Amino acid sequence: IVGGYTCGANTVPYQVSLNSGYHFCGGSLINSQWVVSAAHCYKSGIQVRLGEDNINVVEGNEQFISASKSIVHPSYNSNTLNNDIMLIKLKSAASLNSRVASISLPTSCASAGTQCLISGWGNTKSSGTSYPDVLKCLKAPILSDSSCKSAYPGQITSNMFCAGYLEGGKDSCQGDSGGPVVCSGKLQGIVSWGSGCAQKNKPGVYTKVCNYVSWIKQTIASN
Ligand SMILES: [Ca+2]
Repeated sequence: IVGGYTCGANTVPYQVSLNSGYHFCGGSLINSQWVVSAAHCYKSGIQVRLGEDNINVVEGNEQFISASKSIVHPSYNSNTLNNDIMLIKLKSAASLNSRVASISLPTSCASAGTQCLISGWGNTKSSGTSYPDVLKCLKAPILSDSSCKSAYPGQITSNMFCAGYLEGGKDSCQGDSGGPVVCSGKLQGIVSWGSGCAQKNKPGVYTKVCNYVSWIKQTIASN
């Protein structure tokens, strides 16, 4: 997260870190057995780490659970990044408490202008690399579809939205992918792609989760 602030220990209790020997992508806990992340975060050998704040220090509230099944969206296109979403089933149910909680899926999509919270352990610099060990948060609005499309002409589908600041300075970045975008208590986006991080007129592009809720509900009930 570039230009964000330290969230504070377990203030984003639905945030998960996907780990394969090291943090590589975020994800969101949607109920005690299921996590959703970005499809481009797919790997076999994923351990889901819940209750994390410093990902390098065992602070006591963590739960580390292996994934037993990953399901990438049936229409994910790695060339366009259209339908960049996947579901991960945990080997055993997470214990839900104050530090570890699920986020609700949306009943409706959000509109341009809605303020959202984006969080992750990704790169904190627009030029250079500095990885934080504690969770960073960013408050950012959903931008209009024409702002989005003008920044990335011919690259935005109806399953994407932009959020951020066209002036730059504040954005998600590498290491944040698959992480949550929550607006009014609902999971509305998944950190997916962008051009560089926090550059002027290059806002972050997010998977629009409200288009996938019946696929999510149906898939988890049958797996
Ligand atoms: Ca930790």
